[PDB]
Amino acid sequence: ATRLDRLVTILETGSTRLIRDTAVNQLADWQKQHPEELFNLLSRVVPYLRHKDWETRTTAAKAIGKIIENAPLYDPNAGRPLLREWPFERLCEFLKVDLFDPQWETRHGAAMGLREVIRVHGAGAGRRRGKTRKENNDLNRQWLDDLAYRLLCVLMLDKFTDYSSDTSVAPIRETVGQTLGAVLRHISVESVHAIYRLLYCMVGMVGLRYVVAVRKDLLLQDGDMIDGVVRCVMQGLGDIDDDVRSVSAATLIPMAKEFVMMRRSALDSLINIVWESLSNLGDDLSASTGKIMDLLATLCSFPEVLEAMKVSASQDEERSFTLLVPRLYPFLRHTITSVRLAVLKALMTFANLGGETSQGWLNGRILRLIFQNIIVERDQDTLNMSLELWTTLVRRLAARDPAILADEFEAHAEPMMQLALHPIGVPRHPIPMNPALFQKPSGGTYVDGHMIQGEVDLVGVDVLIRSRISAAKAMGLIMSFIPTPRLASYDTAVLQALSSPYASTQLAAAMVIDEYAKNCSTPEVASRFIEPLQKII
Amino acid sequence: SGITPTLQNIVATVNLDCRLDLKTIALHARNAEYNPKRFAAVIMRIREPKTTALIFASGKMVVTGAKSEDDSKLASRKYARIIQKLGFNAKFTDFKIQNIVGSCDIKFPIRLEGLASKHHNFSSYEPELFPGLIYRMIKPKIVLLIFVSGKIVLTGAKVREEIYQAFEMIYPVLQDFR
DNA sequence: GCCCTTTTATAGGCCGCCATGCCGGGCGCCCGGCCG
DNA sequence: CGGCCGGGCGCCCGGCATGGCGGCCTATAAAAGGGC
Repeated sequence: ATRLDRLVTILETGSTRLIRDTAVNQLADWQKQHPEELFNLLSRVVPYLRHKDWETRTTAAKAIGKIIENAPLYDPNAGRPLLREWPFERLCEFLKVDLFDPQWETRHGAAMGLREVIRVHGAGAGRRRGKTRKENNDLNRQWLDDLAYRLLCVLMLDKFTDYSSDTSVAPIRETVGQTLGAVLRHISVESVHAIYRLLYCMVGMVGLRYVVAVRKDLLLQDGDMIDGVVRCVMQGLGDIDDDVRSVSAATLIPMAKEFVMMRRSALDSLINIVWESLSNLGDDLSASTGKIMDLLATLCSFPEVLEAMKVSASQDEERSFTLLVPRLYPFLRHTITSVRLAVLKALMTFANLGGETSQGWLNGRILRLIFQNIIVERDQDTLNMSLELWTTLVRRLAARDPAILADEFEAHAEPMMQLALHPIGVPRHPIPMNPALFQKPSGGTYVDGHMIQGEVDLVGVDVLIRSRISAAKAMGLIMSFIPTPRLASYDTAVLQALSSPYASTQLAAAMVIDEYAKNCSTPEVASRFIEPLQKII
Repeated sequence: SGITPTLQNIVATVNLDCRLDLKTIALHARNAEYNPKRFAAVIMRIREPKTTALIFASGKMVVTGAKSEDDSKLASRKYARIIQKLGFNAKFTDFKIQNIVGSCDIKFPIRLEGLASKHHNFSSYEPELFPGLIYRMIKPKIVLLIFVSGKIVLTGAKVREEIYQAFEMIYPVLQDFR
């Protein structure tokens, strides 16, 4: 057997990803050294595109792309639903003839391979030897139009979706969209007009994601072909279904930069629709709010959007940040983890804006809600993001004045000290916290019932202990920032906790003292807690 | 009293109140398998919380594999949502947990033969066929499989307190035999 | 019978394999002799 | 006393094909809902 037979099998039987990456690199270098035998490699790598394994198909597509990248460029002149010469002409035809195969794996591989081939060699497609230059250019236009037409027909007929996770995934739609994005780089603007007319601005959206984001600099400010897409996206954002909302939000986020640059006028309507859609409390099981908040964070990150938002609060404060961003607070305790993480990340992006707007909504309300998040969270990632947001908020609030931090959180400090220094029970005999200590996002008093009740049997003791140490870190930091004369209630609370009849509360008090000592400017400040600890040991 | 059982499986039934075309579910959802010769339902799956759903043509479904009541209810709601997305007018109705399984490990071996001899009216033991003593309890209606290693699994419960009561009832007996 | 989930776990039967031969035919070894 | 002696018998050869241990492999056990 030759080296190639053993080298191709690594793409399927490779023990690790680096081994398969090295296999494709070696195969590409092989084609480079022996340019006369592209078909030998292609005939052995192409059959993997219809393999059942996902990773094998992806690796085969990457191998085909890297093999083809080393061959010379070509220039011979001088409604049935989908459910579960040009040198590469026969390869592309074999991909297109099973692009409508019933099995979804074959379609996935066909789309990936067509993307990879056209990505490097789309310019020379469709031409035939012996024809004139201009007529061959017309033939290339015909070929690219045919490929775009067939791919768009595939997009409008495929309904295969995966519901394993909250965010539904359409593999064939995504691959076909990337294929359109590969195709549309080389065509002339007349074919771009034709494709924009074919994918009419109505609500496809995943198709729009790559019908724009290609030839981007020329589509910008191009009249209707850029004015209609914003209408289509805005209509999608206000639609009822969560799926179309999520897809539209994910389609606008990578294009947010040039859609912002397209007009200053469109920003008002866009941010209005985004905030209006986020204001309505979505359905409990929807992951779309995460995409909506990612879109909001990305849009607010650009300077001109900040200028537009500052301009918007002209006649009143209704559209200002201070009144609006509390609309994100209800989603802090949403059932789906992605929404909670998105809320925290968007709030961190807003906090790191500066520009004298952050002082508006930064107050004791958000601090207390984030402390409740720390206490009642079970997911590690959301807990980490919550503590990061807490640290950033406390640091920003102490940037203005330590007195502002000290008296803003003074209203809330004692109940949060009760929560942080709360005991932990045994499995069948919990020691529940008082629900009156927890605030609602839009209410004075309170999904998180198990953590509040202290049910160790239903939520593991590790989770409770981790919540306690996280609360200790947060409260130690906020003790450290605020001035010493204001710490009377804090210090007497921990001192009384150090003498409690409970075991868990003493541990929490020691943890709070340790974190306060760690975060201080110098260790000597916390010396008032010396002798109680020596009495403990 | 001592240690507490850990729940291992909860089975819930929920009625979607609408007829379903199973093959249309299978052809569209990646996470669904349908084999009408083997079984009459589509076996859907989701990865948070890890559960499986036997969704039938009559609109009923059986959701299994959950480790808690809230997880089971949330998974049933997610499956109802998934059926709604595929076009059917499924509505979450008639939820009721119908089995809970638990497992515990007391830290000493058990003399199964003496236990079977003394409690013959409430137990069965055929070591040639199955290496665990079977115990059937009348008051909480729980069935316990007792093993020489000191591990007991309880089944048939419809509430957590039932397995807790069954373990409390059985623990003195296991203490008596080593 | 048929299927889904879950923690527990080990000992009977079923399909195989596997050494059993046992008559002549030969070789090689050590174990008994003796021969000039 | 040294050296060649016969001499026995354990070892291996080979066939077909039968009976007795095998390991290994479901099946064993429990709850329950649904439909066929």
